[PDB]
Amino acid sequence: MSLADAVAHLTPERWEEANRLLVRKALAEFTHERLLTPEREPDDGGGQTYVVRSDDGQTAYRFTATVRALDHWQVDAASVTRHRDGAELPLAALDFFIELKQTLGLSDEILPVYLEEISSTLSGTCYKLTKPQLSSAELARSGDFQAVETGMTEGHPCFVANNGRLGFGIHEYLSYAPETASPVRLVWLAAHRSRAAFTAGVGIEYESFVRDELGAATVDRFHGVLRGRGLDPADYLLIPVHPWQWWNKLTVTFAAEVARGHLVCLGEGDDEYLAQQSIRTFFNASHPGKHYVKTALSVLNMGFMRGLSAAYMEATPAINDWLARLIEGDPVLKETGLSIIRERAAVGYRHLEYEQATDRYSPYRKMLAALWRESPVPSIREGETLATMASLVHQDHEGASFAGALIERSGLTPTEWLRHYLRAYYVPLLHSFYAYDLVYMPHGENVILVLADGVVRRAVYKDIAEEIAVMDPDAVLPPEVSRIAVDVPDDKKLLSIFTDVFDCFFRFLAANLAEEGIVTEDAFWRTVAEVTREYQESVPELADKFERYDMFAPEFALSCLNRLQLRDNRQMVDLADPSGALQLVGTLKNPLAGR
Amino acid sequence: SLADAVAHLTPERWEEANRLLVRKALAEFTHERLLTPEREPDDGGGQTYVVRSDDGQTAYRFTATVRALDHWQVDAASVTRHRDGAELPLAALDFFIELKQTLGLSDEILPVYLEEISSTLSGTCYKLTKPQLSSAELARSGDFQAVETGMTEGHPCFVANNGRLGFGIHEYLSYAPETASPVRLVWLAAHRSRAAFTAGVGIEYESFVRDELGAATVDRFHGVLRGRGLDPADYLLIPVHPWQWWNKLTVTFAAEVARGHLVCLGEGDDEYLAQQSIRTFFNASHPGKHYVKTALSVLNMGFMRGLSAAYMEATPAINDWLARLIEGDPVLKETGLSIIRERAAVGYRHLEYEQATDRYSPYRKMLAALWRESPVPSIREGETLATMASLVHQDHEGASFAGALIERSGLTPTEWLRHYLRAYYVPLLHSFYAYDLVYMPHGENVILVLADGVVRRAVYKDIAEEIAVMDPDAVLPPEVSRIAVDVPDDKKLLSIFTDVFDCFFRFLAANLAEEGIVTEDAFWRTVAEVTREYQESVPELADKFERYDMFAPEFALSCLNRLQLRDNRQMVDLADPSGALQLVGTLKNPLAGR
Ligand SMILES: Nc1ncnc2c1ncn2[C@@H]1O[C@H](COP(=O)(O)O)[C@@H](O)[C@H]1O
Ligand SMILES: Nc1ncnc2c1ncn2[C@@H]1O[C@H](COP(=O)(O)O)[C@@H](O)[C@H]1O
Ligand SMILES: [Mg+2]
Ligand SMILES: [Mg+2]
Repeated sequence: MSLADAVAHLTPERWEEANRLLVRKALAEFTHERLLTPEREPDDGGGQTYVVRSDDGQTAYRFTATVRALDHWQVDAASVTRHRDGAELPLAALDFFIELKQTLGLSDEILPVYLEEISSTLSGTCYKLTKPQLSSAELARSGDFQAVETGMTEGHPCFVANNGRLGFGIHEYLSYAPETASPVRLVWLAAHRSRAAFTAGVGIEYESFVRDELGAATVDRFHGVLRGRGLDPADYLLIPVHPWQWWNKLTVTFAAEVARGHLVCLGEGDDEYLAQQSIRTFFNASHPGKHYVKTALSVLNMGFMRGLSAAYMEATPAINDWLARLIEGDPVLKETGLSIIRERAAVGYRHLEYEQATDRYSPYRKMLAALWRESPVPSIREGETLATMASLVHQDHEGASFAGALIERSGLTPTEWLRHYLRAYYVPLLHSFYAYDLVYMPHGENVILVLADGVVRRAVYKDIAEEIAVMDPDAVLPPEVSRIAVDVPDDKKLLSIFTDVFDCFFRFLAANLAEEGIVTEDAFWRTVAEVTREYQESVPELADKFERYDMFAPEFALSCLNRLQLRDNRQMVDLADPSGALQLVGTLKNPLAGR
Repeated sequence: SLADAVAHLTPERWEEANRLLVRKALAEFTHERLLTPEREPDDGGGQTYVVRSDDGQTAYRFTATVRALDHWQVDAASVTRHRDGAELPLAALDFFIELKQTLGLSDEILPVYLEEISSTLSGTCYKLTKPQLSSAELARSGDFQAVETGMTEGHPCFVANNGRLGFGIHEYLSYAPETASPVRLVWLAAHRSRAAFTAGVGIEYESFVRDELGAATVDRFHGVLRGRGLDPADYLLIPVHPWQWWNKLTVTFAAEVARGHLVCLGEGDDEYLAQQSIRTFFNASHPGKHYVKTALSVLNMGFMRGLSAAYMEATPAINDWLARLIEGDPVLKETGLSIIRERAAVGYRHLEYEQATDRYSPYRKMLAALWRESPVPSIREGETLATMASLVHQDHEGASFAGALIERSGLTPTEWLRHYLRAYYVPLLHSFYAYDLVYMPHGENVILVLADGVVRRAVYKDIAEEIAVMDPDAVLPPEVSRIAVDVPDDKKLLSIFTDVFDCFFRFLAANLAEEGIVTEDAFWRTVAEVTREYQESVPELADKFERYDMFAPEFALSCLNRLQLRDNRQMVDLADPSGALQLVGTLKNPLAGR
C-alpha cells in the first residue's frame, strides 16, 4: 500500500537506534548547557562512567563520556542505559523529556508540542536509516554537491529538537524533506503590482531575469493564462511558491487574493529543484547554474516559523551588493578567496488586510515572498567540488568524520589541512569583525566549501541580508543597508566568534577529529591560535582593537542554544528585542587562552 | 489540476459570498447586541439602518424587518458600505478589522478568526458552483444524502461557522460534506495495552467487526499482523479519518506506529460521505450499516473536532440508558421519538501524552472512534430521511425547504407545524419536566422521518457527549452518572428558550413569514397550543410547570457569536459550560400571555 509504504521507515529496530542517538545528544548538549550535572560513578575501567537522574530521582541514565575542550561531553551512544525500581528500561526520548521536564525548564504549554518536534525528528532519523548507508570516504570521493547536501544526517549539531518540520504530514515529509532528495516543482503565481514589489540587485532587470530563470516559452505560457482570464500581464509580477505553502496556506489564508485576482495560479515550472538543509531553499537540479529560490514556508523548524518577510525583501539585494563590493575592496578578504553568493532579486507580497490586523512581527506578514540567490556552480574550475561546511562535522554510519575523509584524500597532515580551511573560512570572520564590525551567521548551513583534491580552496558565505550585522549604531552605511547597524554592548561583540564559530562548530569538529585519533585537540587549537596570530601580525593597524576584543582572553560566556528553544519553541528569539534573549550561563575555558 | 482546485474562487462568486456573510454578520451581531443600528428614517414606515466602524469613518447601510426574538431580517441585496462619501465593495475581512473593538476581537484572535472567515467564504464560493437545486427539487428527491450534502448555511447563529481550519484546499475538496466526495476510512490495528473497545447491549466485538467489514477483510487484516510477527488477539481495530492518519497520527503518534502499538491495515472497501458534523461518516455503499464518528484535529465553529478516548467507555451505556427510558415513557412513545444509538466505541490512550498534558488537552482526543446505527433500516415504504437543519434551508431563490415540505403535504402551514412540534419539540418538554434531561437538539443533531412531506417522527443523535440530567442527586446506573450536572435553577429552561426558541424556531418562523407562507402570530400560536396540550396531558407535573414557566414574559438573551469571538479555539471552557455563557439582557418570549 502507498499507506504502508509511507510509514515503512517506522519499525521497532530503527525507532530504537533513533531514540539512542537522540538521548545521547540530549545528555551531551543539555550537560554542555548545564541543565544536567552528571554525577561521576565508581572507576569502571579508566575513562569515566556518569549518572543523570529524573526530576523524581526514580529514573537513572548511565553512560560513559570523554569530556573535551569547551565543556564538550562525548557521550558514547552504545553505553547509554536507563534504570528504575532496580530494573533496566528501554531508551525512550519521550520518557526522557517528561521525566526531566522541570530540570530542563519545559513549561506545561511547551512540553506536548516539543514532544511532537522530538517525535518528528526521530521519524526523520528512521527515514535516514533506510537510505543507502554511504561511508564518509564514498561521499567525499563522489564530488557531488547535492549528494553531500542531501546525504547530511545530523542537522544543527547543538539543537536536539532540530529537524521537526511541523506542518508536514508524512506524505509531505516524503516529498519535501531535504534528506529525501525528492524532486520538487515550484508553483508560480501572478501577483498584482498594487500588492507585490520586485527588487533587483545591480545587473538585474525583471523581464530578462524571469526569462533566464523560467525560459521565454514558460513566460509566454504564463502570459497566456492571464490573457485567458482577461488580465494584462503588465499588471502582475511572478512569485514562485513552495507547493506546501500554496496547497496548505495561500489557497485558504489568502483565498480573498485568489478569488479577487490579486493572486493567479500559473502552474508548476518545469525545472526540478532539491530542498537544501534549510528546507525552504531550493537548488535547481535540472539547471545547476540557475538561481536558488528561497520560499515562504509557514512550517515550524528549530525555534522559528520558516516564512519570509515581504518587508525585508526591498533591501535584501542592496545589502548583498554592498557586502560583495566591500569584499572585492579589502586586500585581506581578497588573499582569503572569500565570496558570497548574492541574493540577486526578491519579490514580496503585502497582504493589506493582514497588515491592518497584525503587528509588524506577525507570521501572517511572512506567508508570501521569495528571493533568488546565485548558484556557486558557474564559479568552480575543473578539478573543483562543492560541499556544505556542515559536512566537516558529519559522521557516517561507522562514526567516520567526513573532515577526516577529506584529510585522507588531500594527502596533507591534519594541521596543514586545517590551515587551508581556517584561512578560507575563519580568517574572513576575524577580519570582518576587527575591520568593519561585521558579523555573519557562519554555521555549517550558511557556508559552502570549494574543494580541490580534498583541500578547502575558498569558502562561499550565503544567508546574507537576514543574518549580517554591523556592531556600530552610528556606522555610515548607504541608506538602504543601515537597518543592519546594531547596538550590542562591547561585552558581547566577540561572542560572534566564540559562540558561533568555537562553541557551536569548532567544538564538534576538534572532538570528532580527536575521537577518531586523526589529530589531538592540542594540535587542533594550536592551529587556530597560529592562523589567528598570523592574521593579527599581517594587520598591525588594528593592534589596539586586537587588545580591546581579545581572542586569547582566558574565558568567555557559555551561550546556550537549546535553552532558547526550551523557553520558547515557536519564536526562540524575539526579532523585536535588543539581542536580549541570549541565555548566558557562566563562562567557558577559551582553548586559545595563553596563546 | 492546480487551477482546477481553486476554480470556485472567482471575483463574482467571492463578491456573492462576502454579501451573504456581511448580511448574516449585521444580523446576528445586532441580535447579540454587539451592534446597535441607527434608524435614518425613510418615511416613518421604518425600514433603513446604519452601523459605523470603531473609527466612525466607514458606514454600513441596509434594510431589515425586525421579527420575534429580536430577529433582524437584513435584506442581503440592500447592504452598502460608505467612507469619505464614496461607495466601497462589501468585503467581510474589512468588516471584522473595522469592528475589531466593537466585536471584542483580541489582537491574538483576530488574524486566526479572519482565516475562519476566509475559509467560510471559500466554502460559499464552492457551494455557488454546485448544481443550484431548488427547495422543491430537494424535497421531491427523498434522498437523505442529497439533503445532507445539499445544505449550504451551517449553524444559523455562528458567522465563522464553516472554517474547517487545518484542511488544505485539496483536503477541502476530498473531505468537506458539501463536496459529497466519497471517503474510504483508514483502518489501524491498536495494541490492547493502549486501546479499549466498549459495546452496548447486544454487541460483541468479533461478530461486530465482521458485520461491518466482512469476513474476507477481517481475514486480510489478521494477515497483515501475522506477516509482521504480530498476534491479532493482541489488537483491536480503529477506523480513522485519512486526514488524521496523514497529518497527525503518522507524525504526533510516530512512536506508536514505529513500536507497533498502531499498525496501518489499509483503506476500507466501503465509501462514506462526510455528514454536516464533518468527522461523522454515513456508509454510502451500505446505507443500512453504522455511521463512523472519527477523531479530527481540525478547528470548526469554536472547537477542535477530536474525540475523547476517556468518554468512549461510558458512551454505549448512556445510549442504552436513554433508549430504555424512551421505550418506557407513554408520552415519548405517543410522540414516536427514538435515537440512533452509539452502539460501540474504541479509545486509544497515548500514555506518554497523558503524562504530558491535563485531562482537557486535545492531545488526548487524537485517536478514538464510535459507531452509531443508521436510521435507514427502521423506515417503511413511503418514508424518507432529512436533517432537521433542512427546515431552515433556503435555496438560491430564498425559498424555505420547510415551505416546500408544506406544499408537498397538502396541509395548512399550522397542521404541518403541529406534526413537526409533536415529533421534535414535545419530547424536549417531557424530558426537561419529567427527567431534568436535555439534549443538544439543533438541526445537525435531529433527523426527520417524512411521509408525503409530513414529519411522522424525529430521531435524535450526538447522545453520550451532549445529554444532561439537571439534578446533581439523580440516582443513575453507575456508568451513566457523568451526565448528572449542577445548573442554577434560573438557567435550566434556557435549554428550550436558547437552543430551540432563539437558535432554531427564530429562523424557521422568520423564513416561513418572509416567504408569505404563514404569519409569526400563527407560527407561535401553534407552538403555544402544543405546549399547553402537552402540559394538560400530564397534570401531576403542574407544579414543575409553574416553577419552570414556558409562558414567562421574558428570558435571557444568550449570545452564541460572543463565545467564539472571546475564544475561537475552545469557546466553552474547562469542565464548566455554566461558566462561559454570555447573557445580555432579555428577549420578549413569544409564548408570553398564552
Ligand atoms: N548543519 C546545520 N547547521 C545549521 N542549520 C542547519 C543545519 N542543517 C539544517 N539546518 C537548518 O537550516 C535552518 C537554518 O536557518 P538559518 O539559521 O537562517 O541559516 C534551520 O531550519 C536549521 O534547522
Ligand atoms: N445546520 C447546522 N446546525 C448545527 N451544526 C451544524 C450545522 N451544519 C453544520 N454543523 C456543524 O456540526 C457540528 C456540530 O457538533 P455538535 O454540536 O457536537 O453536534 C459543528 O462542527 C457545526 O459547525
Ligand atoms: Mg540559512
Ligand atoms: Mg453532531
